[PDB]
Amino acid sequence: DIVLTQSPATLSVTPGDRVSLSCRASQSVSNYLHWYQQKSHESPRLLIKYASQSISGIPSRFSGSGSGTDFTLSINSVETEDFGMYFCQQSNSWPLTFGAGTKLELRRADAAPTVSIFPPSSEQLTSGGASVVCFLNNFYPKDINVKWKIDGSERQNGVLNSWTDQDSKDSTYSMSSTLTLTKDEYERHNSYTCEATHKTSTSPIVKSFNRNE
Amino acid sequence: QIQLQQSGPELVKPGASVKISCKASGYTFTDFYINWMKQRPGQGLEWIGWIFPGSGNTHYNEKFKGKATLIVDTSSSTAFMQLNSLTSEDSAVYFCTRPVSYYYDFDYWGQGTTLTVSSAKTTAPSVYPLAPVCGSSVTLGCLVKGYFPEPVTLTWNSGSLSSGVHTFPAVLQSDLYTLSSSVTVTSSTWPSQSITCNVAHPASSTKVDKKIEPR
Amino acid sequence: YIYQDSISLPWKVLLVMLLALITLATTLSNAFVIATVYRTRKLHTPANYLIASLAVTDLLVSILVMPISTMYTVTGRWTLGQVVCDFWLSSDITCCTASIWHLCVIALDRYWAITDAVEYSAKRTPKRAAVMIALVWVFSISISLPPFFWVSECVVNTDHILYTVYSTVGAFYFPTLLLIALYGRIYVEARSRIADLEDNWETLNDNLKVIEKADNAAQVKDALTKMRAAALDAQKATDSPEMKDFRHGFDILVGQIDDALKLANEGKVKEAQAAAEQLKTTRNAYIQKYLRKATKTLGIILGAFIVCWLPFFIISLVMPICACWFHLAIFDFFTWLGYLNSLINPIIYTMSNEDFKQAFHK
Ligand SMILES: CN1C[C@H](C(=O)N[C@]2(C)O[C@@]3(O)[C@@H]4CCCN4C(=O)[C@H](Cc4ccccc4)N3C2=O)C=C2c3cccc4[nH]cc(c34)C[C@H]21
Repeated sequence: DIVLTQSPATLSVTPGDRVSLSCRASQSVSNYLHWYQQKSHESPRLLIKYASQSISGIPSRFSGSGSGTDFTLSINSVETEDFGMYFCQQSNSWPLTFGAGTKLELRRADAAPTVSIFPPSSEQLTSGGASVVCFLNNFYPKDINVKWKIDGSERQNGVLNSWTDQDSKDSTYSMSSTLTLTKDEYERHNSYTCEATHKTSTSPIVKSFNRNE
Repeated sequence: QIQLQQSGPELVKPGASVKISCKASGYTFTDFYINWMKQRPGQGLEWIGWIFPGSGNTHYNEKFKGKATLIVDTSSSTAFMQLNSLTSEDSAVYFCTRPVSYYYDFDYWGQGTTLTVSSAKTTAPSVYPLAPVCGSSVTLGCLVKGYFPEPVTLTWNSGSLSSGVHTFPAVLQSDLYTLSSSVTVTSSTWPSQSITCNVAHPASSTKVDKKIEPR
Repeated sequence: YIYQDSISLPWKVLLVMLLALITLATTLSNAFVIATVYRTRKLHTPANYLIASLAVTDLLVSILVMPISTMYTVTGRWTLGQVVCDFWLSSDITCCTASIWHLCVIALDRYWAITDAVEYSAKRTPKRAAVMIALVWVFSISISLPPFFWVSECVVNTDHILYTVYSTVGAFYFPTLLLIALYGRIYVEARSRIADLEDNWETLNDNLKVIEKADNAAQVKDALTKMRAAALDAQKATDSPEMKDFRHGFDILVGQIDDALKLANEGKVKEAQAAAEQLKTTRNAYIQKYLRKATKTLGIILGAFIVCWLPFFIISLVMPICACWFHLAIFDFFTWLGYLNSLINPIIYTMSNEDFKQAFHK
């Protein structure tokens, strides 16, 4: 099988910037190489077919070059709508094979996250369950560290983190963190702490509440 | 309007088999090769194989030889792939696609079909509203806890409010899914006008409206 | 007087070695070759029964002839007496006639296989191949009977001359006029076939280009019906499991030509041209598996058979005619060069045949 090595794995660009995505075939695939965008799970959008042919409707800022083993997709000036996964596939010989992706992420001014805390609903508590939910919203850059504390000291178990892909428009990221306890362990304690750790600030961003209210 | 309309998502027990659909429209279905592709969350795509509808001839990737069988029902202009003896390594996304030709301006993909291979029993979600702890903006939210399989569809005020909404990916924890969604609106709009998260889990035929109201 | 008498005991202990170490390497090379076949059921073939049957004779020579060739070759005399050396000669003469003629029966299989692939695969059996080993072990004995009818000096009847020349014609010149006539035939078929197959891929590639740049159905048709003719030929070039996988790859290649053709016949040229685009993908993949060793390696058996046995059999005919500047060291040296054949045969079949090389390395 023909191995398409894409480089690099992940790439950060400022809008304006010129970008060359590389795709290297383990053996020659002649001109039988195509490029795809994939924002998420959604089905891939074919950008460039047969290496240099550009697709009707794809913007002019996208273009392809190459033959044999070295291929380059090229965005002469990257726009904000241009984040996602760039994928080269070959159709030289069976079996059809893809690359593992270059993940293209855009820069924008930094932004510390807007942090919101939420105790358990009356509803969740009337099924003997307790979930503390913390949203950290619209921050850049994407790397961020959440940590939970119940009455002073750190809690690992019961924590569930999720993250959005980079946003279309403002190019920012968002996270949810949820600490789940037993209604007992919930009201056996008082202070609930959602400590967050971002480039925007050396000491952490701390949100809190107490059950007594 | 050329289009490939794949079948819906499928919970399936390991050991079992599945049939996936690709109904094709707006071009003579029998005149063109079709390919079937697999993609798992963090990864490249792999090709399973092609069929030629007009004849039903097929080639497959050695990798997928005993697994996939591609067939075709010309009369309803649709294509099927039957995966068999399923395992955890089979939960993924399945795309059928007309391939890319030198001779045609575009290619064409299905929307994907999402296979889930588990023994876990389908379970309808509890839906808890998240209100503020008692500030120019205010951020409300909506916890959706203890369901399976994916997906849930979440909207705010039967779809009206989409701007300033963050809906987060689902996350497994011992065969149950947590999903969550935040919605940020001016201090003037809430509590003036009612905010309500709407949550559909079609596997349990479950629709649930919860109007966020203050603690 | 015997020439060996004036070779001191320093060289005599170095000349017990080489002939002890040549003798041993014949036994444990030809036994590694029989036990390789004895110990594999894919190798239980009608043409791998012969290699063992060969190694079987070359194993007899290594224990019957070679260790008791040396007590005579080293000293220059014969201690063991009358009743012994009558059946010492008989073994040497026949067992080395068997060794030679087995190289014919091997080359009869290759010849009839590569020349009548279809029809002789039915006659090709264990039983038909047991007849061959047998009738070459019987005919081998029928050579050493003639001298049997007629002290310290073991040699064979060189009084009757008609025997001398019959012995060297029935066990050598026939078997090398035969070897040269079979290898002739084989090399010419084996070389035509790659040409025939090169013409097949040349057609399948030339015609693809025709379709790529074709303005109408008519010429796409003639071009697809030519690739098909050509694919369906390649498919017959080179039982059930291994080959199945090779032919299946053609049954795709053909089905793609079939599906194209249909669209070409339906009038759908652009559709056919797309349908044909898949074909390059398929060609491109069975380009590795196109890009002849069974026939190369019998050129080393012919070579290492010529070089081994020609001298002894030449020098065996001008001796009773013509010491014409002749030393019994050169008649002894080319006798070990023909025994050396019983060594070289197994060691060519490990570098040559790919089933003895999967064996040895373990
Ligand atoms: C390898 N094997 C060797 C064996 C042999 O020569 N053994 C003796 C004992 O060794 C001698 O070479 C000695 C050593 C130096 C001078 N010597 C002689 O004076 C006579 C030569 C001679 C040859 C033929 C007829 C008369 C005299 N030798 C012998 O007979 C006979 C063979 C043979 C004879 C006839 C047909 C054959 N087909 C295959 C074979 C063969 C295999 C082949």
